[PDB]
Amino acid sequence: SLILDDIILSLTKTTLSLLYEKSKQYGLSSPQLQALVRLLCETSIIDTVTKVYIVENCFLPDGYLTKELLLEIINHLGTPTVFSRYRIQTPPVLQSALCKWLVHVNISSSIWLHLWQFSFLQKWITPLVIWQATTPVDVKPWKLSIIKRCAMHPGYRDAPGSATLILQRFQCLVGASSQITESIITINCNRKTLKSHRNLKLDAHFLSILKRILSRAHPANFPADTVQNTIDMYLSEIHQLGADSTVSLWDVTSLEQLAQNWPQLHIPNDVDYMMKPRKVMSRDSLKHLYSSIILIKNSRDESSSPYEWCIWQLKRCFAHQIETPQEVIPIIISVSSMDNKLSSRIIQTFCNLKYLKLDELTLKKVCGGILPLWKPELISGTREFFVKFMASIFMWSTRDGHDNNCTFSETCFYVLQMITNWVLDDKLIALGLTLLHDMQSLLTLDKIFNNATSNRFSTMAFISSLDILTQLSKQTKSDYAIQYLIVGPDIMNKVFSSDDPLLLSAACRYLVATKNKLMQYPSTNKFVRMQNQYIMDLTNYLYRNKVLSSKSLFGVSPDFFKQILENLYIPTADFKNAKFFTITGIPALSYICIIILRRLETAENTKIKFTSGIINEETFNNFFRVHHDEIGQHGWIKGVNNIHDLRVKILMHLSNTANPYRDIAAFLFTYLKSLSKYS
Amino acid sequence: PYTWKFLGISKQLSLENGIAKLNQLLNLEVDLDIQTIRVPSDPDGGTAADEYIRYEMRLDISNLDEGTYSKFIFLGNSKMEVPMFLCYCGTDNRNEVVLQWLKAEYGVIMWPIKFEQKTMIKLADASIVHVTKENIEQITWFSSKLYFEPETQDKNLRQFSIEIPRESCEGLALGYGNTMHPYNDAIVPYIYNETGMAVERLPLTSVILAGHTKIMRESIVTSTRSLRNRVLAVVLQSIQF
Amino acid sequence: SSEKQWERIQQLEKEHVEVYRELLITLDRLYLIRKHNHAVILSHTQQRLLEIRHQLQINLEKTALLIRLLEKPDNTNVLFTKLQNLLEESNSLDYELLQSLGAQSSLHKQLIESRAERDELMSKLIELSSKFPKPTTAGKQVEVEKENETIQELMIALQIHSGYTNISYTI
Amino acid sequence: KDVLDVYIKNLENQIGNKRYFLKQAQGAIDEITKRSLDTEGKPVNSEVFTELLRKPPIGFSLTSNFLSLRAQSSSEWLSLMNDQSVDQKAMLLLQNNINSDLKELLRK
Amino acid sequence: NDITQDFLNLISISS
DNA sequence: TAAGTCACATGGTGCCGAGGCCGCTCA
DNA sequence: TGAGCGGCCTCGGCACCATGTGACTTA
Repeated sequence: SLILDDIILSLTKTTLSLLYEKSKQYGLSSPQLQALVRLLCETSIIDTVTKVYIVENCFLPDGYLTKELLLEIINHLGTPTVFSRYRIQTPPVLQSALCKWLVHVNISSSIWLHLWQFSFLQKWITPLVIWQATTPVDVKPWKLSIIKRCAMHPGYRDAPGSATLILQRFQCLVGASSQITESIITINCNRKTLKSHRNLKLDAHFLSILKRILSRAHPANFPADTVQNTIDMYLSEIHQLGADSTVSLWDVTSLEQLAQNWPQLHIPNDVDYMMKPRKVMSRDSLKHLYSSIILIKNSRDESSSPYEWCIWQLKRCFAHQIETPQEVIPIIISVSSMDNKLSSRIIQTFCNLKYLKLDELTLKKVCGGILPLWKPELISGTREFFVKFMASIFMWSTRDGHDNNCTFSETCFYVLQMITNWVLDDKLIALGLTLLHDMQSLLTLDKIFNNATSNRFSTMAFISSLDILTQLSKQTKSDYAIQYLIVGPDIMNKVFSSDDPLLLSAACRYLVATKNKLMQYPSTNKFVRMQNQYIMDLTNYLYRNKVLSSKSLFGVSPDFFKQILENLYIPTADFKNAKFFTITGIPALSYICIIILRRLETAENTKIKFTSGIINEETFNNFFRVHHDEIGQHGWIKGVNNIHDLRVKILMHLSNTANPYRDIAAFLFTYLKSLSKYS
Repeated sequence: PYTWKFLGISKQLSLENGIAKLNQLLNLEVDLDIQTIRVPSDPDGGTAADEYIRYEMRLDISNLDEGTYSKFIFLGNSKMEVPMFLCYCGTDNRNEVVLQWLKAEYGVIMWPIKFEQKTMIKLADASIVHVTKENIEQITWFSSKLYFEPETQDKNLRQFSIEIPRESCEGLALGYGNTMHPYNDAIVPYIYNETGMAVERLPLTSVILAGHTKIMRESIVTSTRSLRNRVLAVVLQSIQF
Repeated sequence: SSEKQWERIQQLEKEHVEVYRELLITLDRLYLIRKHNHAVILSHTQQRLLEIRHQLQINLEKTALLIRLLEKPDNTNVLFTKLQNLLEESNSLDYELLQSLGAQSSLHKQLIESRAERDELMSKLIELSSKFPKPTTAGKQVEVEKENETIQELMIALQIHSGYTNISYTI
Repeated sequence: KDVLDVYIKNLENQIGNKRYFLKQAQGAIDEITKRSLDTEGKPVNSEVFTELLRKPPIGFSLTSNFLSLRAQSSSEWLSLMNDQSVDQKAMLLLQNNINSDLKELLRK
Repeated sequence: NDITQDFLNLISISS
């Protein structure tokens, strides 16, 4: 702000406090920082404790540090010598604190290295010369000679450990400049002083102050999270130190460079370095785009270097050759999620039983990274191959005897996402829909998806398939066949019999969508009466309580359904044949209706609570019998006098925007003339 | 005390051409040696496709220690899924320059090699069978020492070793019978029968042959100046997919 | 020791439901074979209805003695509290499933549009890269570059060590 | 804990009874398989399967096991799906950044 | 199609 | 001249007391 | 926020086997 440099020009007690508070509120600009350090260094009337308090509490940059600020600072870090006596000596504690503040925030590398020979600066120059050395060509034997000469020099304190840290960084960086580990051996072998040097503190209170100031500073220029990440990685680089006419692709540093020398660009065969992963532009600044640049410079074919690299590093992951099979798997996924030829090659060479046996976790990850984006090149033969692959993985999962193994279901969810991507395009939609029907056939087999050994993975895959069917049925512009929206009766009645409320909601959603599509179709076809059978069976099982009077329920005649009720003892025989065949009698929706009833009691602040833990006609009648005079006046849900009205009031609460059970309420409100007015 | 670091190679690279570029880059002539060895000469170890190609690259300047004697050994067979690995001793900084040149010239994918427990047992089996100029194989018996570093809770058992003397090892081998893999067939089953320890399951960090070599999980260090053909072959079958 | 009781009754109920399911399957196939002579080659459309009648018998029994225990709240038996614990952990996670599924489906749509954009970009850049033309003493040059490096480094050393008050990036 | 022990005894009694019924059923079906020399399966009559369709503490065990491992499987499905989803967010952030980079490279 | 559907029916029988 | 025995001098693994910083840690 | 115990851990001194090479002898 203008208050800061106004105080600065005034200084050319109250001004100090104003400068402190305006720095704590705004922070100085780079010319303001230049003027402040120029005023602070040149004069000596200001107290030294106030000088270090300023450099530790007042210098707060707002944006980029310009080169002129560094050049002005470097002018003040010098010492009086035999060729310069007119300038006064800057206090060494002020120089050390300024270098520490620099830690807090090819020529310049030599500038900082020649300042490293100062004894009092060595405790803070070392992170700067570590962070300056980012490339192998930066180091040189003259730098090594100077570092060793000053390290083994007597009269110093921090030189051995810190210079050993510098040499360790150089050894970790270049792998050249003939061996210098024996030079490290010549320097101290205590592993204690450089152990304390390798972790450095930056006064995290001041870091938080600068964090809040910089967050108050420019939008989309230094956000807080990236600043914290950059500071953390700069500290971790210190921490983990224990262990010409044509232009190469490495030396390209900016997007401007690629333009004028694209026909003069030489792509190197250094695939491992450029595929395996900073304010300075260097070779690693543009490492993201290298994989695409190779496939642009060399025309796409199944012989290019990134394709071979992905294939080899995936075979290494499958063969348990790599120590960490989670550092290159995201790289392979990011490269091969696009670029259809590589993904199709990976699918052809890896999606089978043989590589499933080797490692199913990495196969599951590559199926999550490749399958949802794949679009086939040859339509014929894809369906048979995918049926073979899904059958192989299903036998592999089911021979184990453990129903917890969810790899088949997870890969099924992935291939339903592939079917989503396929049916988003109007072409090859029949292949995707037939593959969806095959997946529905595999998901509903009673080896993983049972009524005793549950598997919510299979239910998630099934409701994903039903969601994709509902989203497919809303597309009028695509002239798909009518037979590809039914899944047969044998799946629908089975999943109606299943006790999963989300799955029943998805089934009701599928019925609602397919009827709204089938309304324009003729009223008497092979599948219209099939949908009519579906909705009449589901409505009879859900609301009507007329199962025994029907011809059949889910393909089963009600005589067997009654004979199961025979020899099935119930403690009270008031209403046995209609007690538990309703919305409150469904195994997945029994206690849900009780939760909804309790929430309705809580919302209306009713003094009466439904003490019985089951909603049926007998319990409803007994509940009105025990508290008749209280029910008659006030203290319960309004507008309800019978069990049917209670079910309607429950259905109102299930239609609210708070539950994942919208579709059952809409199904009952749609195909019931009594409930058609509640839509 | 020459530690050999092992790196696999994704391609069968031919070294008799293009090595003049390396000589020009390093400003020194290297002594590349070509050999065609047939390691599994035993009938039970295979009788066909046994030929390997052994390259011995050597940055020859002077011979006083490994500071000027960082050798490179390459082995290769074209009839394998992975066709080539290298191993290099010494600690010279020119070795990583050689590796960078090898990558940037041949376009190969290179990864470090880690040995499993059975791989280490097979390497200890391979490092005693010595080939003689009379074209015979000799088993030189060394007093082995299996050395473990288990990780247990509260650091209950930090480490434990199993020292096996030379005459006891040859007695176990003669008790089992005429075999050419003594450790995997006689020593390890005897240890399992006696102490109940399956050393192919336990975390095995090194097996030490006294006076000859001591192989580790990531490196092989040998008193002998070179590495014999059986060890190179067993490393080559180790990295197969 | 109560946790041991709950673990024990857990594997007992797992084996109980397993043996009852396979017992029902074996009983129904035994009825099929005993009514026939050797008819065991029944189609998928009949095995599925066998699975359907198994499933409805299972959930009908579950609801049937769900009627028996939850009709009168005793609030003293620990099996009762087991039922409320099981129900309250069953119905808790229902909304988050559909929320995560919808969010990841929107993510998949983002993948689809990003892939389409990158396919277009690669197509355009392959078309442009085929239109560019093909790609096409130094003894004193390296010496004068070495001289430049030595002179500039000596200049840096003389500017720093002499205390000269104007350090600048001199090319 | 006595009620838990006697209910454990009751359920293992029921388990043993069901194992007996399995053993007798499989012995009968194996005897009928032995007495039937026809290896090829006879086609099943629909009327016989129709007559089968007209004819017929267990459910507490069923609902307890079902709800318990159902909740466990849903919880672990959240864990794996959330890890996959945050991986997708990171990959999409990187992909959008490099998409903008390729768009700028195309323009230049 | 028909062979694939029969193969799925074989899976269902084998389940 | 190839192979063997020898003491010799250095390499090296294991061990442990001293002491220091760290690592939470709790009031 | 401030003292504070405990695992870590490295220094280094000691203890012992392990080891490579020259000197010397044998064939």
